[PDB]
Amino acid sequence: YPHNYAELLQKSLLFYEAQRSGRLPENSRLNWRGDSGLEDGKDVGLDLTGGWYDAGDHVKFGLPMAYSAAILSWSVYEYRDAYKESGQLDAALDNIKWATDYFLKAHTAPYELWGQVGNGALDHAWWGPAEVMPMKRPAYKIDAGCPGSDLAGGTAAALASASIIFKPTDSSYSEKLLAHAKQLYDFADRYRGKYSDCITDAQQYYNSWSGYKDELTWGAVWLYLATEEQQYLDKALASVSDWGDPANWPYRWTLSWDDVTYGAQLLLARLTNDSRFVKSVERNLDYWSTGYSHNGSIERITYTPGGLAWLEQWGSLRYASNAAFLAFVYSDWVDTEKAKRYRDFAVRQTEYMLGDNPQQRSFVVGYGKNPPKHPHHRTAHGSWANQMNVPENHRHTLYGALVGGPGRDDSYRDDITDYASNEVAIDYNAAFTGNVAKMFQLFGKGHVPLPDFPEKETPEDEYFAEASINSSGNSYTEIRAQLNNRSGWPAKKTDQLSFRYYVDLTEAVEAGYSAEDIKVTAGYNEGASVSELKPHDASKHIYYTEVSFSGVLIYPGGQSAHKKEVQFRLSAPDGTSFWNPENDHSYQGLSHALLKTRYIPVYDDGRLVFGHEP
Ligand SMILES: OC[C@H]1O[C@@H](O[C@H]2[C@H](O)[C@@H](O)[C@H](O[C@H]3[C@H](O)[C@@H](O)[C@H](O)O[C@@H]3CO)O[C@@H]2CO)[C@H](O)[C@@H](O)[C@@H]1O
Ligand SMILES: [Ca+2]
Ligand SMILES: [Ca+2]
Ligand SMILES: [Cl-]
Ligand code: NA
Repeated sequence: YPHNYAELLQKSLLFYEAQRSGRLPENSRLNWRGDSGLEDGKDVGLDLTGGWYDAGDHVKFGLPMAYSAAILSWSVYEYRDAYKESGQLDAALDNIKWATDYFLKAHTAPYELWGQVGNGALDHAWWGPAEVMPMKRPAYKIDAGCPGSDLAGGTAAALASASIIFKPTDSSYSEKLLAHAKQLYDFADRYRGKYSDCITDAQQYYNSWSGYKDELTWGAVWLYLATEEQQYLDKALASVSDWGDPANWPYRWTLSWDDVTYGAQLLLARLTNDSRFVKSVERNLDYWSTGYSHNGSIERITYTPGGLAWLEQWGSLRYASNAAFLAFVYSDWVDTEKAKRYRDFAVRQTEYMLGDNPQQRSFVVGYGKNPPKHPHHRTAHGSWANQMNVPENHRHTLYGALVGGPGRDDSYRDDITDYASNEVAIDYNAAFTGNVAKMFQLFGKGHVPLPDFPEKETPEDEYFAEASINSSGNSYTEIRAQLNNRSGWPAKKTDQLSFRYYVDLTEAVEAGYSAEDIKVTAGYNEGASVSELKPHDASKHIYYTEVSFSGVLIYPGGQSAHKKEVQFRLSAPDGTSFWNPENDHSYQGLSHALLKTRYIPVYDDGRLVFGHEP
């Protein structure tokens, strides 16, 4: 595949745009995304709309969201020129601002931080697009009486790092970001505890495995980078004495949404040259790359036979990407032999997930050779039926998403249900996006992004009636109809859907009868009103019945949710024999089997959205 790292960077940022919750801007690039989560915060009296969905679900998990914004801002801080020359800087700022705007909303009071919207069990029990979520979406906070030093520190780091990269183009927004970062850090430092002991739902999805000591250091050093005030460097260095004996600092994991030790110590190593941080950074990157020498033995992470540095079963590519990013940053800082080894490690790991692997395929949706087609992602899939296997192929392309990827033997399945292979998440793409920026800097000379991209997707049929003839006679026709909302471009809730069923009364008028003599009556009925005949074209004796499910919510969210049924009969007076359905517009092609028909037009709030009128 002929790699284009400007296009890749453009796509990775487009994944974050696909993750947006809230009210979307008019110039949104993704026509298959619409407004969603508009009631977020209403249970607690607050506007908590916006931010990112975490993954293929619709929970806004504060700890990985803060981490993702912080790492995204970190790469803009390190590689601004790469973002600039690839044409992606405006997009990178716009996409980070979506998350930091949400943190500002969530940070309502100096010592209060909304850290989740959405309940994991309620959210994940339902498989459908964001715009038509039917369930309650409770909001959860930390505060001084139930704190969260990890969540609060990690969010302070996101605001502090973002404040740096926003200062050149929007200094008043930068000042606001920095003022909230200082308050959140004081919150984190003064009111100590793991946020998942207070937003207990988070224990089941984003548990604070490592505790908060790492976020305390991470927040303080980002505040130092963002202010150059010595007090923050001292606080960072003081917080490191709670890491204990430097000889026992962990080195067998990597930078991750839960453990930012690896980011903090790398930033402190550059600021201090203190051998405690240098050695700990090098133990970690040695372990990930050529092996960590005890002089006795060499200790090294598992590698797949295809060359992927393999931490564990879930989000394997995310881990190798996270490590590659630390390796790139270290390798631009210092001039040691290890810088070259780590730089080569980082490139090879990045080349693996871009296609240089045994599956001979890209692991970035919508990029490269044979990319994953079935990422585990509700809105991109576009189910109308609350089923992961309906439809059998995704309705939309989740461009830029890095999937979980292969197992330890390089095995991989492009399957919507295979969470290990095909999970996607904002933390998966965060360091990865920076790695792409660096690939552009190193190898992307002359790479330009895609113009006018993405093209708007052409919708399939979204609103339509399937209909069949119950019975027909020389004085009546009786119809079975199911009015469908299978929308996806974007999915939309509709509680004012209607259809019209048209007839030609020419044979009636010739027999001495008129529209007055035809009675329209409902039989089995899931909530529609059926009108008497109304004229469509009086000169030609064309009439219709308007069948309206006014106030009935219909939406692409399950087998019953997406359709409503009504059976209705049009009857001439008993004993007459003129009635003739064969010249009736909406009778055309109907059979005794329920089938979509283009001749029963469908209206939403009075607006024609499907089908043909006479
Ligand atoms: O406690 C010290 C030990 O730490 C180990 O690293 C842990 C990280 O600190 C922790 O953040 C990570 O949490 C993972 C979690 O295990 C996983 O289930 C979830 O999906 O992602 C989290 C974030 O990546 O767990 C690791 C491993 O336990 C060191 O590896 C170890 O050497 C050290 O003793
Ligand atoms: Ca932590
Ligand atoms: Ca007729
Ligand atoms: Cl349903
Ligand atoms: Na497919």
